[PDB]
Amino acid sequence: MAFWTQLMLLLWKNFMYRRRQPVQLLVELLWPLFLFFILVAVRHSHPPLEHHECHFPNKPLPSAGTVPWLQGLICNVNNTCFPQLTPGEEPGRLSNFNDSLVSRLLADARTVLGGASAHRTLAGLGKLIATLRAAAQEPLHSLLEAAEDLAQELLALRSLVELRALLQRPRGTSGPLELLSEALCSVSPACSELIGALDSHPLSRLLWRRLKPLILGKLLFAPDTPFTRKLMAQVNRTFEELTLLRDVREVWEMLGPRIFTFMNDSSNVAMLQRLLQMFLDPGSGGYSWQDAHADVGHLVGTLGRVTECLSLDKLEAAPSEAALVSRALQLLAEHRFWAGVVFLGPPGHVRIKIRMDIDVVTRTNKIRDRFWDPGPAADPLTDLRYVWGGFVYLQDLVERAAVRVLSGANPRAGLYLQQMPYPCYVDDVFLRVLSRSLPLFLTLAWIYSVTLTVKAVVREKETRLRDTMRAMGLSRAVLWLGWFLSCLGPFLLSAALLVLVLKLGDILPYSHPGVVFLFLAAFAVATVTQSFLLSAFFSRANLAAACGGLAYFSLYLPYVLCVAWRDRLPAGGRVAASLLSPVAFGFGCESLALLEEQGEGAQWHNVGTRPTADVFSLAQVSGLLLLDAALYGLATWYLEAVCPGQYGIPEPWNFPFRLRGLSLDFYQGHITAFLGHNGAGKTTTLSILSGLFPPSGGSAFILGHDVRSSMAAIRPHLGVCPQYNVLFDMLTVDEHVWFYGRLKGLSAAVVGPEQDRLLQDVGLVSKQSVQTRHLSGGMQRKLSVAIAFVGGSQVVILDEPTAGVDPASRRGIWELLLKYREGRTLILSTHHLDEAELLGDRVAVVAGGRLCCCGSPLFLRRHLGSGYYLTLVKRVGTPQLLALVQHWVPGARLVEELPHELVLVLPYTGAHDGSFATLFRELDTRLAELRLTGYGISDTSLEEIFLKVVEECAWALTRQQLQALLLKRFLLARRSRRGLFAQIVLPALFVGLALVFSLIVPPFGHYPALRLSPTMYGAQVSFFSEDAPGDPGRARLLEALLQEAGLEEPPVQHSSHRFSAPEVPAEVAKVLASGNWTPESPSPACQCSRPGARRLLPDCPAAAGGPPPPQAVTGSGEVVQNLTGRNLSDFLVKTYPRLVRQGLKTKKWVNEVRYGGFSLGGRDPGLPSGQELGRSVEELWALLSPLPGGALDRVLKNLTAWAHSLDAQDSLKIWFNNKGWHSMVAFVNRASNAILRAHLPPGPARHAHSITTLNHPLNLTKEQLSEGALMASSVDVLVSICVVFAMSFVPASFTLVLIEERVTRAKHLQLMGGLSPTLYWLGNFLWDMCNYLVPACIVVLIFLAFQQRAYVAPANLPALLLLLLLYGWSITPLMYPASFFFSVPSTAYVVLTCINLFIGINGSMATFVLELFSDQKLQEVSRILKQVFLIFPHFCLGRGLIDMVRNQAMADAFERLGDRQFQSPLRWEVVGKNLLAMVIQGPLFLLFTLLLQHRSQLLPVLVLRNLRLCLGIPPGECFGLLGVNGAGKTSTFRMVTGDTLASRGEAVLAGHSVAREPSAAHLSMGYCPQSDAIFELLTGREHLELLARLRGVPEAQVAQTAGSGLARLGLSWYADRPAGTYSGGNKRKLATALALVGDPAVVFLDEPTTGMDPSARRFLWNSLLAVVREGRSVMLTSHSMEECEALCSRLAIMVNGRFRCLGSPQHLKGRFAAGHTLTLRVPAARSQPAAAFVAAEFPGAELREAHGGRLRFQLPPGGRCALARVFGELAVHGAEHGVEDFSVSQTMLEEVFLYFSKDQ
Ligand SMILES: CCCCCCCC/C=C\CCCCCCCC(=O)OC[C@H](COP(=O)(O)OC[C@H](N)C(=O)O)OC(=O)CCCCCCC/C=C\CCCCCCCC
Ligand SMILES: CCCCCCCC/C=C\CCCCCCCC(=O)OC[C@H](COP(=O)(O)OC[C@H](N)C(=O)O)OC(=O)CCCCCCC/C=C\CCCCCCCC
Repeated sequence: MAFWTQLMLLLWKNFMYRRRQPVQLLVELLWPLFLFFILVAVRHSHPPLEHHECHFPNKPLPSAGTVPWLQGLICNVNNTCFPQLTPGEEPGRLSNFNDSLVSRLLADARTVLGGASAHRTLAGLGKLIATLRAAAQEPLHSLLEAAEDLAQELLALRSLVELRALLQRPRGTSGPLELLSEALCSVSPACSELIGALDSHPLSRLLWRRLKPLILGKLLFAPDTPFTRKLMAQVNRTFEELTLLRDVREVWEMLGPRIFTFMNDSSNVAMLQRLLQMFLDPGSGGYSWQDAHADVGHLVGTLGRVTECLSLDKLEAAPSEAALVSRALQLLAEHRFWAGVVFLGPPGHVRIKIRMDIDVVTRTNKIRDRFWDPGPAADPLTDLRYVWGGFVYLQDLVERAAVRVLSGANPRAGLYLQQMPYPCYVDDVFLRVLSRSLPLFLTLAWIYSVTLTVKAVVREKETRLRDTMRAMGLSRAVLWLGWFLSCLGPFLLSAALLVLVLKLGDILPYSHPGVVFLFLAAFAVATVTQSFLLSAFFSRANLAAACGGLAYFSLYLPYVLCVAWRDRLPAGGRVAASLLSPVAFGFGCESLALLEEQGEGAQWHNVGTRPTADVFSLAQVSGLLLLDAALYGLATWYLEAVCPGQYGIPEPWNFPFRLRGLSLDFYQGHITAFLGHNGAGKTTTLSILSGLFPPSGGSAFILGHDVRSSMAAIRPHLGVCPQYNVLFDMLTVDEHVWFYGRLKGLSAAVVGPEQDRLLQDVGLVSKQSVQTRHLSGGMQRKLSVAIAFVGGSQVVILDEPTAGVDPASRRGIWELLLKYREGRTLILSTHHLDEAELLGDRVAVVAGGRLCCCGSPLFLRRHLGSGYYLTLVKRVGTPQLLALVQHWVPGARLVEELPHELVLVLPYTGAHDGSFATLFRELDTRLAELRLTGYGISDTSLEEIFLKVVEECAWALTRQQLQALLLKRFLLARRSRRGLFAQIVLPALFVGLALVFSLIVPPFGHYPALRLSPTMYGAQVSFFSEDAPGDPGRARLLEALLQEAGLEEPPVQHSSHRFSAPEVPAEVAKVLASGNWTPESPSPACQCSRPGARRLLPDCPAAAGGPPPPQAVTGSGEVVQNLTGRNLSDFLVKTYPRLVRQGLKTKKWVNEVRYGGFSLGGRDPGLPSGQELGRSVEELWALLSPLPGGALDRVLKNLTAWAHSLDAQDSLKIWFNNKGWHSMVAFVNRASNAILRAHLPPGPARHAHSITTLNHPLNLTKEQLSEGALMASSVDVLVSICVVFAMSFVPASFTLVLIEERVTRAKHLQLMGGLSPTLYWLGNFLWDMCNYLVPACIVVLIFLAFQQRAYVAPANLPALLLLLLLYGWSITPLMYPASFFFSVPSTAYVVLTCINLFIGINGSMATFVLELFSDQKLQEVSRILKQVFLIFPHFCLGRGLIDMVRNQAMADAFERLGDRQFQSPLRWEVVGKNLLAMVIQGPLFLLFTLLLQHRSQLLPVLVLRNLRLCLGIPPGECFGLLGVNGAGKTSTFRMVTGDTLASRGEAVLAGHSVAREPSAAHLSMGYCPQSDAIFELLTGREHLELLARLRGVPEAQVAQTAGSGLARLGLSWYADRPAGTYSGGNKRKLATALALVGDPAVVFLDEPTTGMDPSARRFLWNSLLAVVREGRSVMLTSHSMEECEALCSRLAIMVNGRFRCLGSPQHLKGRFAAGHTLTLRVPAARSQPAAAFVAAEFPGAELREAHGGRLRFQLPPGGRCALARVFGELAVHGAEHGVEDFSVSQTMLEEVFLYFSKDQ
């Protein structure tokens, strides 16, 4: 098994990283349970409320009468909404009050006092024409008969008992308004008395509270012409007839004493002998006197003082409308205003306009509501404002008067309003918005797992360790499938444990959790392969965490701005904005929440069917999410093939079409080195041999071991060791050998002893359970070279296997390699030549892309070496030494004449003659008198051969230095067109977007708009239903109503044909005509909300309400349905939820289709005889007419009028729909206009004249403008927050330049080597304001670019310009110290943006101290007075309130000057501008704090004495340093040199103390760090020149010294900006050498020693001696061997702070050494007898190396084991013992240094 064990290993790895971090795993599983245990608690504190079916009673308008109007004003003040239909919704019946006391009184009075007994009463009274008396047996007889017959008829015994009972009561707590409210309807000195009386009952004051404007307030009418007075006399005729209740008290008081004075004299004389002569009724006549006049006077004593509280006058003229507004606002604060009629226009058209208050008329900027509420919108206070405010009670007083004036012919048709019935429903505000708050709460709940998958995928690539698996045989199918199946772990487990929360905490009940899980487990396979695609762009694992969450939440906001404008969203633009995955979950979630409002959720059998018409099902959403996963991790398997990163080869425009060599021969037993050049030759050959790309780039084409193109054969034979430590962090040491063992062939049982063998051979068997985070940095590299040898490899390619390693571990690595070579082949390729000399074999070098030479280093020394050299160890005279050297062989030379030593150049042919022992036996006899203590031998070093064979194939002088900083910062600005100008464009873009976003919201206070009342809703349905057609008059009004609706006049063709039913469906017919119904019968029922099946509106079958009624269509688009003789409160209930169904998709601006309609019909069917009472009063008008109209006969006129005008009244119910806000008055207006064009004589279609009304509320006041304005003044707060955020943004781009430039070169070379901090640390500020000034102005002009804030004038922006100029002068010092305190590289950018956002949100909540409430003791004023002073220490926030208050003052002055008189502008005044200038004009103090950080240098010659280090280092002499570091060695030199602090003891810093003498401490010490001291982005020598010319130049030494640095550095021939590997530390050290032209001081420096090729290091280690040769100090740090051999002296090594050694390297090689090295080449069939010969001549001479004929021998000094004999006998006796060619040297002191490595 190959794939299915690579997958098990690659999936066990991800499980082991996911197990060792159990706060990653626990937090990412309890975080989506702190987001969905908030929704469970917001659900259980807003439960659904379910309401029954409301049927409402009717509200008659004053056209109906004055007793029905007052009954429907006082009684049904509440809109009770009965569940059974009221008696005023059924056809014919009109008034639902025929059991109250008033209506029974009028009924009995009309049926008795107009009855048939009054007929014979008037017949008896007609006999009195005789001359008897002017006020006889037979007229007395007839009158007695008739009156006695009528006596029992007035014993009506059913209402008058109740009236006498109600009037004669004790007082009680019955208020003077609650007294009438038992009689009307059953289930100002005179006003102020009852006003005090009414307070005892809250219902009484709640009825008076809005009855008060109608009976106190006044009414005003504007243009005051003859026409207007002629009209408003008719409106005053309504309040005139209410003062006929009062003059009957006048008639009663002039009649009452006349009756009462007929007592005790007339009762005996004047009536007793006239009445009592003749049973029951003569006994009733005398039993009547006591309670007759007293009770009717007690009745009229109350009735008549109600007229005394009504004003006599309510009308009052005006000159014009502009005086009406002023007089109105005068009267309104007097508490006496009803309304103001304003007539209008310049013929017959009338243009009435009612201007009311604004707490009293409904507001007029909308015709509907934004968010559909499923109520009936019938609440008596908050949305019937036309009814209790009194708009519609005044409308059809005025309309009826205009109808009566424009036409003549007093119409009579009373109007009754009637709201429509409404079905059973539920109100559930949580689930109406769940399509908007479920996507948000799961985009945030899975944003922590998306950042963990992007972090893991990118760190498997940043650490160069996806490369070391794909170069180990692994696929790219496997690597990506192991990330898919393992990042779908927690995603698919936290989407199976929040389905329980949804179904079980009732967020989505009635659903079935299978269908919800399988829709949340296709969103989770489309967000895994999105966090892969987001990680195909990045290469850093810490930027990726902070951009994965941001680009996962930035893909959701296209759903937020797509649910808002959902109405105008075409369905193609919704199946193509579902190609972002957090949006296709939006449109599936809005369709899973439309199936909850229909009772049954997402079950298995509706998961293919769309709920409403233009929505998705759930199967189309899951299909879109899988398509949207497929083509979305299909980009990754393309995008990483054409942009792999920056290590790796691209492969553009894919289709799926699909040891040896020419040059070398590596052998089967050697340890071949490969040291050529890090150029075009070396890294390509190991790449081709390691097979990562096919070969075409020059070098060679012979396939190496088996076959280059059959790589899977030799992939289990060779192992590579890369540069990087191939090592997983959180896997322990044993599991690495296990993992790379099982991945590379070997079965699961043969891998067993392999762990034992490796962990024994590397030296790690104790710590075989430590994670490899917890390993020292040279123990990892010695493990990571041991897992190249696993599985028995043979052709092991190593690749620099010692870089950056502590030298003890570097010898451990060499021991490991030297034992692992006997049966293998090693091709290690290093730079440092000590390895290739020491552990070398046949050494091959390449140069220029081709092979240069190869062979053993002895062979290369034979045919390329110069020859032997002799050095002398100890001015006597040079030519005597020349003669002594040229005594034997005259071809020699003495190359360097030094006073300390000499070095010769001898020919190696000179020793080939056997002339060695002659030389040194004479020198053994001559060194006694040459004044020299000894000699030593040397060969040509291997680096000489290497370089030589490479040669074949290859007061004003301080202010001109601002410019030195300025051009480096200027070129930083100029060259960074790829990572910058996000510091300029971003704030202008954000301030433009913020000002554009301040356009959607209209301002407040602009209620009063003209609003033509007629029907304005557009296309609509509106019915009608004629009740009784018997009379010709109301057959005209019907036609006029239709011609109002838009119906044409009926032509002579199809004359009885305008209406026609649609097609009834047949199933409807066979379900209707089988339950035996007629249009007055109930229809089939509809199903309400069962216990456990709640739903908004009921589920109605198709035959609910009946067949469709005979409709017709107009031309304006108004369906008009004939609905005559059907049950009209059964049709309107059962067809409501199917008219409004397209508005149940979005629930915003819902066009309900049917808004109202009419219902005609004559008077109430019931009690007859409207003309009998008039006949009775007309007959009883005889004999009683004293005053013809003198306040007595007017009673008789109005009583005859009240009788005669009773039977001929029409009706109109007006059904309205209150969710349209203006339907009440639209249809009252159409009714009045249609009554007008019916009494026109020529034809009802009269096109001359027409009533219109408007609705224009009255001018607002100061607390009415300002309160609504400050409530609306919140989008400008968002504008201000965006302004302060975007303008605080770009200094966080400024400080990035200082983040990686803290201390690294400028602070510790440019400011310390010559001590100039004074310019630099304020010149950063100067350059920041210099390059802030233009991104200030370029943000200033975005105000002007969009006409949304700027508005050109001196009053706005004379100082906001200066405000936006001083922001960056202020903000610059207070946010530098993220750089030079708590150094973090490019990671606290999130922190800096967050803290500026925290400043902005403190400024945001600063001014919002008030929302609705306030307290008593000036606490808000004290809090805003404290925030006035709170701007003192916070320069980022004080402005953030001044911009707010300045915008408010701007708009305040604009309003108060464009509405009222002229006030002073305050553009510069103290409360906004001068105090802010005084606050902000001190950032130099913060600049001094920032520079005082540098004056403390931080956030707030060598004598060592037991710090047993007995070290004396004198200045002026070079000193060496080797050994180990990191144990307290470099730190010890740091606390010597001042980087670190020591706690106890004493410290010497050049004889100067720190806290005692600051001047001597600053001036006398300069110490370069070891932290790769460079600013990486430069352009080369010219930075170095200009930092040199920061000191002492008359603008002319720049050229001289730049020419010197160009001439003396030959490494400047390359590009004007070099690459970075070519430049760097070598030019930096040459720059320091150039900087010491003015430095005669100690230059003890860390010398970082960047590991470059030795070609430039020849010039470096020559010129560092050649420049500093004056006798001053030279300091360098050695870590490899050749730089120790280049320039060293007496060297110090710390061994736990103890010295066990001391000496210069000549002293070290004299005392501590081990003699000489014999290098020898013999054939292997002769080598061990040659070793026997060596042991014969040298019994006991030590041998170190013996392999392949390569023999090395260690020769101790003393006797024959020393020099002077050995090469002589090897020339004599060793010549015939198989030796062909060999050389000797003194011991190269790596192995002498092995004792120094064994010291520790
Ligand atoms: C950086 C950009 C960020 C992008 C984010 C913006 C997009 C989405 C953000 C938030 C989601 C919601 C968006 C903000 C509000 C959404 C709309 C809103 O809620 O307005 C006020 C609502 C009134 O609306 P309705 O629900 O009555 O709607 C009428 C009708 N059904 C319809 O379909 O329209 O009254 C109420 O809130 C009910 C109060 C009493 C019961 C409350 C109970 C229910 C209320 C809330 C439920 C939990 C939501 C909590 C939200 C807090 C986080 C903001
Ligand atoms: C109002 C509600 C706001 C909700 C915001 C949710 C954010 C996280 C919520 C709670 C965190 C819980 C508190 C933190 C827990 C403390 C522990 C902690 O710091 O974790 C850091 C983790 C560590 O994982 P690693 O990356 O090191 O490796 C994990 C790897 N995959 C593996 O398992 O092998 O990496 C990270 O996540 C670093 C990023 C930090 C996470 C935030 C990353 C978010 C970054 C940017 C997006 C923020 C919000 C989006 C911007 C506007 C939204 C308003």
